[PDB]
This record gives sequence, C-alpha cells and structure tokens, in this order.
Amino acid sequence: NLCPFDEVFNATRFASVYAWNRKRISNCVADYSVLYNFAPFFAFKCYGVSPTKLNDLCFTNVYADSFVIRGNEVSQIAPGQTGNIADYNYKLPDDFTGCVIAWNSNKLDSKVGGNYNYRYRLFRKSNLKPFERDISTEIYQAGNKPCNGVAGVNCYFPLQSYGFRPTYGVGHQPYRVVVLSFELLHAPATVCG
Amino acid sequence: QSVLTQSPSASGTPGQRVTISCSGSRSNIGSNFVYWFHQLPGTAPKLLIHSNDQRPSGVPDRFSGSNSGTSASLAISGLRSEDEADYYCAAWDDSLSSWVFGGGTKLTVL
Amino acid sequence: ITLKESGLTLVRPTQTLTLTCTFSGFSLINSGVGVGWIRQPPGKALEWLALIYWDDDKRYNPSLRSRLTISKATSKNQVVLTMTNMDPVDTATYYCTHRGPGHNTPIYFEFWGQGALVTVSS
Repeated sequence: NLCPFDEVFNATRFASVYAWNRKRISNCVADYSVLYNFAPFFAFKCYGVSPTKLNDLCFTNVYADSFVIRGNEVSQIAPGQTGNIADYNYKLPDDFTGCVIAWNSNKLDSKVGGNYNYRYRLFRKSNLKPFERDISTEIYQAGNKPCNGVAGVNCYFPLQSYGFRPTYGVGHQPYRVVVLSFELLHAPATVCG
Repeated sequence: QSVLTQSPSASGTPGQRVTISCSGSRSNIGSNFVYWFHQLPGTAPKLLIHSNDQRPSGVPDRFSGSNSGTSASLAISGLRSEDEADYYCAAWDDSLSSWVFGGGTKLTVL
Repeated sequence: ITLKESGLTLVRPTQTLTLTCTFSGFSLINSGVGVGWIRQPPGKALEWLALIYWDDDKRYNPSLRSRLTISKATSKNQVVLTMTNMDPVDTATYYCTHRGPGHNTPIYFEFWGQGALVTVSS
C-alpha cells in the first residue's frame, strides 16, 4: 500500500511559513521515485542520507512539513543557520537527518498587484525551539507600553506580508518548500520499499 | 501617463515585416508586464503575447514582443492577408491600480 | 476550457444588471485559477471590470468600485457579477475571462467567453 506523497507535493493550497503544516507518514511502501518527475527542483539536498540510496532503506516515522517562503531565504532552511525565518517562525535542529526540497512556484502564487496573503513573523521575544510553531498575533512590545494596533513611537505589529508579483526578480519570487524528517534508531521498520 | 497611446494605422503589404508601438509611463508600462491582444470583427479578442516576450501555445512564430524602458513594441514578420484586425496593448497600472488598454491599430494589408 | 455568460440582456435605467459566467474545464479551488470580467462598448476600447482569485480576492476597477459586486458559487462552478444604477452609456458586450498558470509566470485572459450584448434603454 502506497502513502500520500502525491498529496503533500500536489497539495491544493500551501501554508504560510508562520503557520506551517505538519503531517505524518507511516505504514506504507514508500517510493521516492515519484518526486523527480515533479519539477527541476531548484533545491534538493539531504543530510545524513543520499537521494539515490533512498529507495532501499527503512525508516521509523516520517514527518512532512510544507510551507512557502521567499527566494533568497531558502538558504536558511538548514541546520545551525541563523537568519530571520530560521529564527522566528521555523527552526530545525542541529542534529537533523532528512531532506529538503524547494522548487520555484512563481506560476501559482504571484498575483498582479501583490499577493498579500502569505505573511511571516517579523517580531518575537526570543528565538524559538526546533520544530516549534506559534500562531498568536499579539502586538509586540515597545520601549514604552505599545499603542494599540496603531502607529506610535514604536508599538509595532509582529506579522508582515510578502507582496508577490510576477515581475519580481528570482531572488524575490515565491518558492514552495517541503521538508522530510526521518528516524533510524532501533527501528521495527514501519515505512519503506 | 495613465493611458497607453497607439498609432491607428500600420498599412503593410504581404511578405513584409512591420512594427506596432505602444507608449506608456514610469508607472504602468515601465514596471509591469505588457500584454498584446488581437481582436477580429464580431469575435472576442485572442491573446498574442504575455510577459513581453512569451507566446501562448497556438500562436505562429512570426509574432514577437519587446519592452524597453517605458515603451513597448510588437513585431510581425511574414505579413499575410489573414491578419488584418485590431491590435491592443494591455498593462497593469499601479498608480491607478487597474488594468489599462490602448486605442488600437488597423493594420490592413495592401 | 469553456466559458459562457447568461442573464437578462435588456434593462431600463436605474435598475441593476446581473450576469452569470458558467464554465467548464477548471475549478476555482486550485491554486492560480481566477475569473474576471471585461466590458467593451460598441466601437470603443476594452475596459476591465473586476476579478476574483481562487482564495477570494475581489479586485475591482477603482473608478467603477462602489457599484460592482462579484461573487462565486464554486459548488455550481459559476460566477455572478452585479452592477447597480445602469445607464445608456453602459451598453456594451461583457466577456468573462480566465487566468490560469503558464510556465514561468501567471497567464491572464488566455481564454475568453463569447460575450453577451447588453443594451440599456427604454
């Protein structure tokens, strides 16, 4: 029995990075030979495993995390890299084992005039733990007591939009990215093939 | 500034190459993609060129597009007799925040 | 991919216009897909009315805003446009058009309807 790789890669509507979408994949005969036929795969790299030797190994539990980010920020989705989206709304451990897959999707996410539907967290109190998600949209702290969802000396608001348009350079075009996380220790294997 | 202006007439002759101009401004034609449509008497228009240089599947090779600064041009090669129709510009204007179009050119072959 | 408009083609002034674009070959639940409306007077240049993306982003023509309302009935795969306070200058043909994906940039107005001549008189 096969498992939904055609649902996490061909999902109907991807999520924004500050509210990424986890999914579990177990109890199937996993086939990694369908991914290559998807896209030219602007980013396809694996930590702890090779992509060609993927179709013969067995794993314990496989998570799949999908979201959408900018072009020049794909480099931040890697262990131990400090940035702004790898700091405030998606962090993965320094002991990572898995793969990341990112492909350009300016075809489907860029509206003419600006797509103000993909937002990301810009302000937080402290950096967040690996694989942690927060959705609260509380107003951020300022030097003095913030205003009230309005302008002022500082009194800022946390989230910021993206503004994708079809003419933006490749560095500012929207990219869809999905991350697979495996486990290998003392495995009474549940998913492989 | 907020409206594109085209010359009304082209007037080529078979087997010749002609160009059709479209002048805009810093805000609409110089900072967005420029489309180019084609509209025949008694029929909805039909796309010819999007993204200033790309052709939808089903358009012959002879149609070419060009954008340069705040100006746009359409180059028709191998002029033929089945092409005398209206040609329209199209661009998204950020200052007006809407799509704007041009007047149109006749292009009747002789 | 096919589109077709329908409604009442003749209406007196100070009444409201309703139009319904029924389509076939795509669904307004996928990413990219969107539907818009474009009118053209008899012997004039084209004019853009409104647009509605797949995530319900109702863009309007500013000068014609405060008069227009576009809505979708995805279950029936159809879009409805409504414009109040019609006038004799609004006699035109109304096309419903489709915006899907291309190969490196979104396509706009790739497919058109067949129009619906609308006369506003007495």
